Amino acid sequence: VSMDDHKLSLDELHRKYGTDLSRGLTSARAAEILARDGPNALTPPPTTPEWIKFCRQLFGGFSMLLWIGAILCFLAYSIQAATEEEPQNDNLYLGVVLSAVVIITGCFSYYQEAKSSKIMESFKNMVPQQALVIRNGEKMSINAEEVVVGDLVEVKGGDRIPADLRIISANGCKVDNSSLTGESEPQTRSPDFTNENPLETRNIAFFSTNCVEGTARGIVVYTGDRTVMGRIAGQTPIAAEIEHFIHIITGVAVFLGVSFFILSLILEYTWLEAVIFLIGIIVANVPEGLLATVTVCLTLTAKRMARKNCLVKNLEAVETLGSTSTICSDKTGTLTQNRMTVAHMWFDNQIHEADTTENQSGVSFDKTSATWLALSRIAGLCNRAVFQANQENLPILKRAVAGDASESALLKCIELCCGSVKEMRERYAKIVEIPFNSTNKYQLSIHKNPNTSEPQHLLVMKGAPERILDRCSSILLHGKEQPLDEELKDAFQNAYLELGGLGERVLGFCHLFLPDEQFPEGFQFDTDDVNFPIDNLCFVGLISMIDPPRAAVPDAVGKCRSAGIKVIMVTGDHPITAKAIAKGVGIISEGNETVEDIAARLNIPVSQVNPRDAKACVVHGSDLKDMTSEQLDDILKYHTEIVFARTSPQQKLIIVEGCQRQGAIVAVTGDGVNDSPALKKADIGVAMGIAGSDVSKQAADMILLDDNFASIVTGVEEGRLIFDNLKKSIAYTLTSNIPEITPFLIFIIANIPLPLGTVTILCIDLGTDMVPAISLAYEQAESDIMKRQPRNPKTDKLVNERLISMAYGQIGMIQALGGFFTYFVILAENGFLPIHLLGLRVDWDDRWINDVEDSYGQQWTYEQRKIVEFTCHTAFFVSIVVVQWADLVICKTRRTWWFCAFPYSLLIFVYDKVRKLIIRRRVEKETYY
Amino acid sequence: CQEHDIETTHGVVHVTIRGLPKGNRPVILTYHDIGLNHKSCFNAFFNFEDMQEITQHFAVCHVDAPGQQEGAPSFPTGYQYPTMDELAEMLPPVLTHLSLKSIIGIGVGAGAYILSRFALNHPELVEGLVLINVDPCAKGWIDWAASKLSGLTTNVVDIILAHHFGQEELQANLDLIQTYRMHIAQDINQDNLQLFLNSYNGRRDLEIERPILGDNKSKTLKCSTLLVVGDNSPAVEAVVECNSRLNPINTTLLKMADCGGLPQVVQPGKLTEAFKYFLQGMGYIPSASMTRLARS
Amino acid sequence: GRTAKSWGLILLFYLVFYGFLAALFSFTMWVMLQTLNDEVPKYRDQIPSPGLMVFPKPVTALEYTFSRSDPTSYAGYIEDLKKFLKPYTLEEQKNLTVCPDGALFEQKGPVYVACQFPISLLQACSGMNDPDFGYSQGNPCILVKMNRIIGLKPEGVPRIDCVSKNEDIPNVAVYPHNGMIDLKYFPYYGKKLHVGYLQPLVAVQVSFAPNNTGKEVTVECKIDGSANLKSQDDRDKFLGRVMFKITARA
Ligand code: NA
Repeated sequence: VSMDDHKLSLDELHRKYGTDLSRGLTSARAAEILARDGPNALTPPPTTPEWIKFCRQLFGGFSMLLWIGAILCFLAYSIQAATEEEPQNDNLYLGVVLSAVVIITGCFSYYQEAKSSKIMESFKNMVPQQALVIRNGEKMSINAEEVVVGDLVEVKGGDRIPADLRIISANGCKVDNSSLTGESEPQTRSPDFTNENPLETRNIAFFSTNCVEGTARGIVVYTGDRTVMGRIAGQTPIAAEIEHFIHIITGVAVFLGVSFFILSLILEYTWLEAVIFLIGIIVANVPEGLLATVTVCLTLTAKRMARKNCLVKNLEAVETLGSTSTICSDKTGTLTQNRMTVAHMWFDNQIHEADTTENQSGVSFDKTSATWLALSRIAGLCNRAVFQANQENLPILKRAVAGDASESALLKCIELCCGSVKEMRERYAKIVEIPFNSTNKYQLSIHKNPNTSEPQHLLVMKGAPERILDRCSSILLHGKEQPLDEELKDAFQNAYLELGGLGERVLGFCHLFLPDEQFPEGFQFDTDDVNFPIDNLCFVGLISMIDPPRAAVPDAVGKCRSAGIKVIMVTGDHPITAKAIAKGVGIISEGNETVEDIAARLNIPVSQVNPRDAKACVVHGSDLKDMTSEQLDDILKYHTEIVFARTSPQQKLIIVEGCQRQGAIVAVTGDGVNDSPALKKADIGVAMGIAGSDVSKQAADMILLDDNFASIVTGVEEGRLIFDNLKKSIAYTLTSNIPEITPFLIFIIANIPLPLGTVTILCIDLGTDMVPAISLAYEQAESDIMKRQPRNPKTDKLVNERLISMAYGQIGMIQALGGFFTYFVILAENGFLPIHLLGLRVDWDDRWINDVEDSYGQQWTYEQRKIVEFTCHTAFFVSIVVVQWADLVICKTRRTWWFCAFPYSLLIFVYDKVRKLIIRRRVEKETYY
Repeated sequence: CQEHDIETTHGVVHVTIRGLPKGNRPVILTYHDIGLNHKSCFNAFFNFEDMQEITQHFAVCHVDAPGQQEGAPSFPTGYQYPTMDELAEMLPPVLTHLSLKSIIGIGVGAGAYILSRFALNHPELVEGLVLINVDPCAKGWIDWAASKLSGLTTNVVDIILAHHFGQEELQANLDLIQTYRMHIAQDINQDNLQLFLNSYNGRRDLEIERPILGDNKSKTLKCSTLLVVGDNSPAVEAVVECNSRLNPINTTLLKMADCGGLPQVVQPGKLTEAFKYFLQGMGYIPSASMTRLARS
Repeated sequence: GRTAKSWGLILLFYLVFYGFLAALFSFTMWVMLQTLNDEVPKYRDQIPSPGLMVFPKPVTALEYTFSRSDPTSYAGYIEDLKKFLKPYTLEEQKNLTVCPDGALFEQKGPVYVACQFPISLLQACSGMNDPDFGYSQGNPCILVKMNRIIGLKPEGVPRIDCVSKNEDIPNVAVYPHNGMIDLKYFPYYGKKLHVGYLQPLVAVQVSFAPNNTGKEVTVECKIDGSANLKSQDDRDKFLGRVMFKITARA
């Protein structure tokens, strides 16, 4: 099935869809089609009714054992009732209680799963896909879901195609059809008529593909599931450790259950009682709510990152973010605000200040002469930025400009200095201007001066000072053109080094009035032809603008320094400017020097400086193209503060490979289509929420919703918390196993009445299975988290002998002793003193001995003893549960004679906490008390 | 140095202009927190060595909450009517009286809330905010219950330090804590201080939402913002929740390291650098250079 | 996993830790017992009515089995009854005071004396008679005592009537009067506060004539005279009741 409109022509496309090829259909028609046709592709997926999910939660896992036990109890009650009359409703009650336990635990599991999956799926609308349509006459940015059939859509380099497109105009556009085909080669697209097969017609832009380069515009033909792509259609270290630990504890629980079943059979137990005790121990000693617990922890953290402008795209990247060890990052937009303002200018040999502002708008110079006149003229006529409409009242510093940040800064500065840049550009005549690119490094424009010369051609151009000077041979001083000698070249170099040394972008401006004899008034300027004398211009001056570091960037750099994370700056800027900005943010720090810095300080030439004496380096991008693997490895190993200046985005992959060859966990920065291989190669590749493109967001594992570098540091710190929250949750779900098995062991050994029954054991487990999840929900961040060296992903384990012992031999023992106290007190206050209970198990459990004596001489019938024993069982369960829950709210805060209840076991917990605080021990397993 | 005490609407607000208006350049307006005035907190920040260069090119307009100014009388019943909306209401009169055009916020705790409400009410007058330890929500339910069960049997000053400093420093009780409880117990009229605290508790949740690109979204601070909070401060979750439900393009979160309680008096060298970069990104003091690059 | 020194350190640490934990537990237990009075339980609501028990306790769940000719089959019952009835003979209760009949013997202060139960009140089942307690003759003797409760004051006339369920053909002769429990012993005050308190007994002798030898009786004893002492319960078959079976082999 492949029928498409590629055979149609441009004129008839206006009739099939009723849209203007340069205007597009109106918003009213778009809304009408959206109401009629429906939403965008949306690829309607299947789903489960979630009642199957609830039934799988109820009947899945080890709850099948409890269901089997309830079935056995009901069967025994039924057979007893059928055989003998007057049946004691005990097996029926036991089965009902067992089924209620299954239902309650299934409800808890389902609620936790629903909460996790509902906190998830809230990240699918944090950065919704966008489409660039030109409906109503302006290029608006409607949501991808609102695109209708017919409206024209423009795609840029790195923008995923919103729907099936038949492009009508192209500017070198290419597409990545690897989603449909098997090749990743960027096939091109043009409005012409290639092969009649729509899959290779070179004029159809398929849905869900990416436009790698160029620009194109086209009419939507298929919106919905009708699209071509719509018609058709392993493990983490944390998960591995948790699965292995769960399997080990499940084996231990099965062994304990078999042993206790055998020992109960030896102790004259009914068959139902033994096969129910075995089930109770097995179900109460297997960690079931642990996968849900780690999922809750990961999802809660990922929600906490998203509130700090760090949108994670996976639950695997949450655990890989806290193990980061290298944050190779860009400089513009990430480490700097990208809000440039003009600060300094150099003309007439004086380094003038561009302070201006409202007060003394003539800072250091009011109007000067033709020097600054030509400087401002070049600045205002070489720009390709304008103020948008409806912004003629707000003051200039608080105005909005469209275009590059540098162009906007220049516009604002010279419009504050001069007046009405708009009238400045309209008074003159702008005819020709070459497009900007990082190949020529100049902005040539042809222009007509209306004052005196009227040459019908001008050479206004701006670019990097080191290259523009190579062509503007002349130089203007005091309004008079003069030859450029070595003295003036040295002065210009000194000015460049002084302005660049402050961490400022510096731009050059050279212009020349072309003679009329070589080119008359009527000339046809052509890019291919030489035409204009691209060289031998006249230097005017230098303009410098600050690009301040972001507000929270130096603090984040300090945090990285303290946390043992190496920050690498990869910038396509001049090495001097890159070094200055790196020193200003903290990626070079104080005392640490470059080899050039040491050479300058010790007055020695650079060569004899020992490279090992410099801990800070600035690698040029052109040089990096020539280092082999070993040289780059040495550079990244011996130097702790590295800056990659003049580095193209393609070499980011080489830098990532070099940093990863040392075992580090590297995090990078996206914002581009050339950064996609690096984002895929790095362990945790980070895209940019605002400045980044669709491809970068597609290939990244993490997105910065505010573009700030400090957000990366905050996300690293947030992900660092899970490696100590997970072990706390494991300890909390493990500590409840000892108060469940110690009663039976002490019963057997000391021959005392049973302190805890099977149903009561199941009640203890049921009431203390939400403690880890609730603790995760109510948790506070630990201090000094960013003062420890990054964790080793392969040589560090969540579970160790110090943690299992912590959970099983100290906290479990404390809680078991508390429960035993609550049992002993209730037995004592009814007549049986604790020393009289030793050896009483045989008589207490004898149905035909109804004269068991107190310590006070009384005599108890069998069913009078069992009432008190059941009271003791219930008290044990209640005490254990309400000390487990109370110690939680007391630990999260501090860091008559029925006092025998939770007040005791809590008191002993605090007392043993004080003891283990006195004995510091040695890292420190004291925070678990 | 002028100490104009302008009166308007629900009371008399005392301001201390420590500067000269540089034409129409925005003047830094400072609001304190509960339990202290401008002298205790902001006079220990605006007097810093690095803060001199910022104040040279700007003006300081230290404002005092009604009744918290030094040497103030009391009222037998008081009835401190100004609520948070009302406390933000008399700021435009203060601006008009002093011939003010635009301001840059300086907000700590209650002052941060007041400045946020003022910016949300009249976005044109506010150029930017640097709200420190801002809480956009009310006391909630569990926190409100804890407040009404613990503060009844506890001194007002002690609850002030509990709100200001973290539990770790409070238990440690280092030199700073008593150096400040001195200035909180004294240098303040308790009769109006308790009324101001009660008004602070009686706050309505600030209406702000993070834009989602969907017309029906709630309004938010369109001005550039910098949220400063110490890593060991009680109002960390409050600021993080305030960092969310806000525009990420304009606002920045500065979780100050090795700090807590009061970032403006504990680590002024880092807050001054953050403030300088915040102002430079907004277009002011463009030739002030870079602090870590200045010493070279 | 080897590491003898590390294992020793682990064992020493756990030794001192569990010593500290046991010290805390023992101190709390001591404080628990100190608040507890040692002459009467703090709570009595769980034992409101006295049960019934027989003596001696058989080895097969209340199944009295003995042989007519074998002196060893009945032996265990014989010296169990001899041991139990030793304090009941006249040679020991001589120091005990005599006691008026038909009224509660309420006591005050530290006097706390106990009435004496004459061993001959059991008639043929007493040990002062033939050494065999009804065995080797054809009339086994079973005691039916009622459980002691501190501060119990039964109302009315308390009596135990053991009526055979075997169609009354082996008629049951309950010896002390018609199974009367004299009310003069009943205000029990617990040990350490009732020194040498001999609880009242009721002896049951089952008629096992040679013609109806073998078989088994189903003597059911219960309290039938006092309203204070409950006798019917849906769960407790011994609350004011008891039921034992005797089989006379050969
Ligand atoms: Na467990």
